[PDB]
Amino acid sequence: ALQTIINARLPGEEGLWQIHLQDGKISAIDAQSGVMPITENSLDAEQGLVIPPFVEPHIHLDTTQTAGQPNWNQSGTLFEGIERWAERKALLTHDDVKQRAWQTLKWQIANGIQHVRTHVDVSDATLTALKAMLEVKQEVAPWIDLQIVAFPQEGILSYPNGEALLEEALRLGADVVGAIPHFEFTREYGVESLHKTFALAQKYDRLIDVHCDEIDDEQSRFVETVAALAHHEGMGARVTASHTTAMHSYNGAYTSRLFRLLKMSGINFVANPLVNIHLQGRFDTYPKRRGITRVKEMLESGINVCFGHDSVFDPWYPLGTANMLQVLHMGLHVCQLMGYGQINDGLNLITHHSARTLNLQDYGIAAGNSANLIILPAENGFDALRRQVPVRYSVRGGKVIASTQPAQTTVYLEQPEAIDYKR
Amino acid sequence: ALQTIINARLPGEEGLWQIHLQDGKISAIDAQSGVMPITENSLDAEQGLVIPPFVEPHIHLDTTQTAGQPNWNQSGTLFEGIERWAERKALLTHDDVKQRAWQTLKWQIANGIQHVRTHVDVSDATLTALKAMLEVKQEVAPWIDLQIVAFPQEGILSYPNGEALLEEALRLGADVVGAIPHFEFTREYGVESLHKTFALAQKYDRLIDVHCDEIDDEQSRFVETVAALAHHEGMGARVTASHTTAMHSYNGAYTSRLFRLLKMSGINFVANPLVNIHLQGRFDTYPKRRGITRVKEMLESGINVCFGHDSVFDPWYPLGTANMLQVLHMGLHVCQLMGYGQINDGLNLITHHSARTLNLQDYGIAAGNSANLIILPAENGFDALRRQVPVRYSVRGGKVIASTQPAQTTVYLEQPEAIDYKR
Ligand SMILES: O=C1NC=C(F)[C@H](O)N1
Ligand SMILES: O=C1NC=C(F)[C@H](O)N1
Ligand SMILES: [Fe+3]
Ligand SMILES: [Fe+3]
Repeated sequence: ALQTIINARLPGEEGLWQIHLQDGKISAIDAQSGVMPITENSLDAEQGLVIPPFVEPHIHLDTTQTAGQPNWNQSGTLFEGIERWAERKALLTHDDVKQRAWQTLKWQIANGIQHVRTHVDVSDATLTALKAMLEVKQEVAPWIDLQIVAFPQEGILSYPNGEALLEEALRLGADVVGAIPHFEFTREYGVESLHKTFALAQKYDRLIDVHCDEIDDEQSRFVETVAALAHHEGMGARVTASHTTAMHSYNGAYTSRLFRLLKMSGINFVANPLVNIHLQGRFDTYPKRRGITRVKEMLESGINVCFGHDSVFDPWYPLGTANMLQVLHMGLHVCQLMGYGQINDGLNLITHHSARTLNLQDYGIAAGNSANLIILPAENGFDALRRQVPVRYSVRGGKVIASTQPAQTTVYLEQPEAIDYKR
Repeated sequence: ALQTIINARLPGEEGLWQIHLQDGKISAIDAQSGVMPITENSLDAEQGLVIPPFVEPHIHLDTTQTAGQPNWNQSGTLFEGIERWAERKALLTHDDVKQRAWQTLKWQIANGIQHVRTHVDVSDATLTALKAMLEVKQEVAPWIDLQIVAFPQEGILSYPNGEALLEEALRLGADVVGAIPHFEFTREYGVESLHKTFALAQKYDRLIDVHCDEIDDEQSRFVETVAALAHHEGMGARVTASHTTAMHSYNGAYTSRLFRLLKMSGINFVANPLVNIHLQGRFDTYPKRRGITRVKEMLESGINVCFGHDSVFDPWYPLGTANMLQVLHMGLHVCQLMGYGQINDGLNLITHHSARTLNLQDYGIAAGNSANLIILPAENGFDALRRQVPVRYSVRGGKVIASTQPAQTTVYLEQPEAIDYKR
């Protein structure tokens, strides 16, 4: 078994490092003063970057791989997406869900993702997808720690037996309680649905992840209730507000007032760049707003924010290979986090910040932690992002679970020349 | 020498095709009714997509690889970018320019780009970069047909001897006349600068490519003068309006009136997605506009529009590997061209439409044309875009000038499994 990772670069650190492994855990981390020789039982990072695993804080594995079935989302909006999904949800089968979820999970394993939070639509009396996903969770455990959010896609108060079905999903084992206040029939149902969500999370000791204000409506302010209830219950670390795209349209004075509460509450935020740039701004003609939440300001204020892929070939997104560096690339551009340091520090948005969002207790390159880490063939975060590098090796429990032999490009000039796009 | 390309898929066509090569040209194209066997002198496309070469209609090779030298563009705006570039322009040397231009050109060759239009700043009495680029043009000719735009970065009427320097650049051999009306001191200088640009293009029989209305100013309407002068002179095919980002902010009534003229004029449009999403919207707080020109509407109206990378690690853009599929990916998202057919047809924005913009006379997979083509390991445009595939082979004059051995990804589950991200 592997005993050491050598010649590793670490974000924010100078030089090279050696990571000693023992019994599936990291036993010690020591700085090197030069390049170490390879040897049996040593995985050579070759001066590449070593980081804890990529994380997918927000994806829909029950809907993945279904775009165009039975119809396509023509308008490219959240609302038509839900209608198209409703048509597909009526055709679900146990095996159908497991096969599609596993297809995307394999792409995630290949992409160095070892932690995934999937929402599963529980606005369905049969709970077909949830039952299938609970089995997938057990099956994929050796490679990915999968969290399941009981997501009441059609509302808690606005769907028949919505609250009972949400609770049934928790009794069956869902890890996180979801909600979607802006989709409820009225603002009052939206606020009430959040009180019910928090009560269920406290009753069952579960996390919370709300699809919150995913709409270009400057009056959609459910995020303040999510943060206030979390603060009141002293449970911010266990709470996440996904999307908050309406915040892109708020006036600045209200946003400033709100930010004090967001920071005090300690709740987490997920932005989904690939899907948000596609679904938001659809009701504008020109100019057209970007529609991503206030990521730059959250980072400046010390509010935990991270990025999710959200959808992979489904009603809300026709593309994707479940690649977090690609999600990061889109977010940095749309949010204008284009300074050198902002880009270089971008990896935090798909690693550490996402681990905090999932309330992970065993994450990071530190002594005592499980030996879960990935190696990128790049010098730092900036380089990895610019070149959209693959994951050279993914290690879990001290064993290699995925590897990518890099592509080899040659140009035939006066003589052949290898091209690696580096400077 | 290669005699045939077999098992090729072609955009918009059903089945497989064989492309016969003779004397460096395409002699004939014949449909296949099944998979053909490989043999010596036959390049097997392996049911991948064969298209004419990618094109880069807008890049700055004189500024490439200079980001942060001597200072960084902190605000991420066009205006500070020009100031930072001015500082770097004062430090230019002949060899400096040739080395950096060649570095990016090699990445382009590796990425299947055989046609490139580079702007070169001629607001410089020494014309240092232009002299260097004219040599690079000759040196890179076996691999890339490079067009040089004499670009008066600091204005024609607003810079000392600007008009004389612009004409001197044409007398030295620049292929295209540039302008930047929105950067001139006054609207009147902007309009007058365009009359001077057109007069020079007719005097020397050169093409025109104007950095046009690259500003979030709803009153920046220099595009109507570019189109009207082209229509008057009957030279639309030879004229290009780059950027036109102000069009993102125009009211709809004026835009509708304008579109009639744009179509009648026959001029070309270049949008630069990676740079536009970064530099535009910088004066908005929230909501923030996207700032790309009206690409979707141009396509619906039959107006020729295409995509450029614009900058590769320079004052206006800190990233890039000169990859056109990556430029296309950003443009489809920001412009909301996310329908299946829109994404699949996206390749036109980086191939045929760009060739028209460069007024190319020998481009396309057709009998009689030079055997210049590339092979993508994908089933169609949608697949190539979704998976961001590399260029498997680039063929020029019937010879392979670049090749990429694809990466190999494996996940170690109960048994090893190859992952190609396909469905
Ligand atoms: O409500 C939603 N359902 C599915 C999505 F992909 C989007 O995150 N929002
Ligand atoms: O005026 C400009 N100079 C350089 C750029 F990259 C941008 O295209 N605009
Ligand atoms: Fe979602
Ligand atoms: Fe430019």
